[PDB]
Amino acid sequence: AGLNTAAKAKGLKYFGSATDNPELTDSAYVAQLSNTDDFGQITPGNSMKWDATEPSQNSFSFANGDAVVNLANKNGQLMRCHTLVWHSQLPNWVSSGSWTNATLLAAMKNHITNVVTHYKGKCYAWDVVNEALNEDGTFRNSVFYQIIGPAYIPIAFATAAAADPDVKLYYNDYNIEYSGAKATAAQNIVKMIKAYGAKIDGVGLQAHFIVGSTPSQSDLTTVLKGYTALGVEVAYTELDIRMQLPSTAAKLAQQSTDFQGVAAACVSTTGCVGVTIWDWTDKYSWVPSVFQGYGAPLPWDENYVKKPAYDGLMAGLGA
Ligand SMILES: O[C@@H]1[C@@H](O)[C@H](O[C@@H]2CO[C@H](O)[C@H](O)[C@H]2O)OC[C@H]1O
Ligand SMILES: *[C@@H]1O[C@H](CO)[C@@H](O)[C@H](O)[C@H]1NC(C)=O
Repeated sequence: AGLNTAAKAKGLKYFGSATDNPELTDSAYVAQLSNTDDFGQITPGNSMKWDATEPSQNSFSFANGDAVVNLANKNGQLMRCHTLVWHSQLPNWVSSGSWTNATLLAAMKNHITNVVTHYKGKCYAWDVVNEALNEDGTFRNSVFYQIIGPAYIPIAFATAAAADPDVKLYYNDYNIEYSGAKATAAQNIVKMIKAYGAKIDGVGLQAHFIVGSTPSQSDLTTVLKGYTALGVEVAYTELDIRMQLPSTAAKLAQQSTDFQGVAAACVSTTGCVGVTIWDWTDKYSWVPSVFQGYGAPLPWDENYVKKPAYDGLMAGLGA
């Protein structure tokens, strides 16, 4: 019937989509977001981030996050919860603070505990730490890394696990889907967290790819298996495949094969639990604002009509 029914028939837990609160006023959009043939899972694109949930220290704010949860609940969809510790979309109080390790650690742990406790029982997974790596596999020099050092990562995991022992704890990043230093370093994060004694259940592979420059099915699969070998699950968490504009029939067909290999790589790897696309319609993609000259990244176009990539996904899912 659709992406999610096809995914589930192959043993995935879900096919899903991100969304964001301003889109939830668009009835046509919401109708399709709510189509569980296609979407069995939802991620809030912005409303569970630190700026949204803790705009002033110890002052939490859940209305916007909860509104996305409530829509998933209405539909019977799972949630992925995104994201507890990240260098982007931090409120001023974090980014401007005079911190010691002790004071920043207290603030970070209190952020995690409060946000995870709030959502206890509501999330399939949390992206506990997002984008902790540079491209060469060194640690990104965020405020957390500068002040706390590498331990921030396992401390964040352990804090989330204490607050909600049931939810899957993920490390999420981009450019860790293909073989290279960054993916190796992501494997090393998994190892480090466990060496500390902290819980990590999953690796989240953002999968912000480029039409005609997407990792191959074979390399995607080697990489997924390099994480599942470590005793963790994997998921593609933010899949989109941006094209150099203008859109053409040939680019749309390439985009289809590119999507197809992602879905098929997941199916081929036991322990790949699902795929989430980073929204589902080109209208609402984050891409054009960030990647100048790129766009049209998703399986439906800006008028909510299926593109060839929808069929590529279905083919990769063996439907
Ligand atoms: O802020 C980050 C973006 O920098 C990131 O950008 C990457 C850059 O390397 C790539 O070409 C990858 O395809 C892009 O997504 O994407 C995630 C975002 O949060
Ligand atoms: C911060 O403190 C924790 C002990 O609670 C520790 O694991 C870590 O090394 C410290 N980091 C720095 C840079 O002092």
